[PDB]
Amino acid sequence: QTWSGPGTTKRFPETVLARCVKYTEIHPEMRHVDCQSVWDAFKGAFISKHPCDITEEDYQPLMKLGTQTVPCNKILLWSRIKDLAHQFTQVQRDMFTLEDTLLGYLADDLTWCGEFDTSKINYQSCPDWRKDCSNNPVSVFWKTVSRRFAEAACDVVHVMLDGSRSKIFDKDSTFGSVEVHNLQPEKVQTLEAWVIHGSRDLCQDPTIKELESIISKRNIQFSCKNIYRPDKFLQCVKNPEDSSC
Ligand SMILES: Nc1nc2c(=O)n3cnc2n1[C@@H]1O[C@H](COP(=O)(O)OP(=O)(O)OC[C@H]2O[C@@H]3[C@H](O)[C@@H]2O)[C@@H](O)[C@H]1O
Repeated sequence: QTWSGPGTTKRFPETVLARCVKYTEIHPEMRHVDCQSVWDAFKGAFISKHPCDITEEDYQPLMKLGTQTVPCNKILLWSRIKDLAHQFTQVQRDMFTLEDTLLGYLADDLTWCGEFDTSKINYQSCPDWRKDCSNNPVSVFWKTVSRRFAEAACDVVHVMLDGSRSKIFDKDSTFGSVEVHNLQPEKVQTLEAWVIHGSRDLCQDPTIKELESIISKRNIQFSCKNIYRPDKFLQCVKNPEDSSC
């Protein structure tokens, strides 16, 4: 193929449009959104543009339309453990991840790119962030929304981390390279990490100490908890202290 990454997801346009409709139906705060407009702004960011030359400015019309307030003190970040984060917030909406927002919901699990000097979508391949370029439509989208999500957070912010990874905290992740550096010291009191086990006290892991030290220097308190049994954890969230939770 031209590029090394997978092509635009089959039915991408129909899918984004349908997700926008469904989202705006469910969430009253976004009932004002015109979904065709959202789609046109989304398209505008990457159609007829070189897919290794995308900027955050390309996504500004979309950011504008998807403008949204979520409770700033109930934010859940995560790294390498998306599924658990999603299952947790779905129980009773204790917290909100980026996918609980319109823009995050539209884009989750999709890939897309265009081509320079033709107005079509590329269903054959899209740039891989490593081999091709990092300035590609998908990578640039997530960097942009994740920066914005972190900037809006306040009070106690939580992050779920995968304890089974080689680096439980990875400075190379979007959490580690973007979100950590965009939490606002004026607003964020504490970052609390939940390290999910797959054992030891993983909160004393070296990369966790690194995370602690980094956020301390931004003037933010750090807290850490082991979640030894994600299965029991979810059961306790669903059945709160009904049992021995
Ligand atoms: N679908 C999706 N939602 C995402 C999200 O909300 N965030 C980042 N990436 C996201 N993705 C895609 O999922 C893959 C894999 O992401 P990883 O497991 O390595 O974790 P990370 O890099 O630390 O990003 C998570 C972090 O940033 C925000 C979010 O708020 C969260 O706090 C990304 O490349 C992206 O294409």
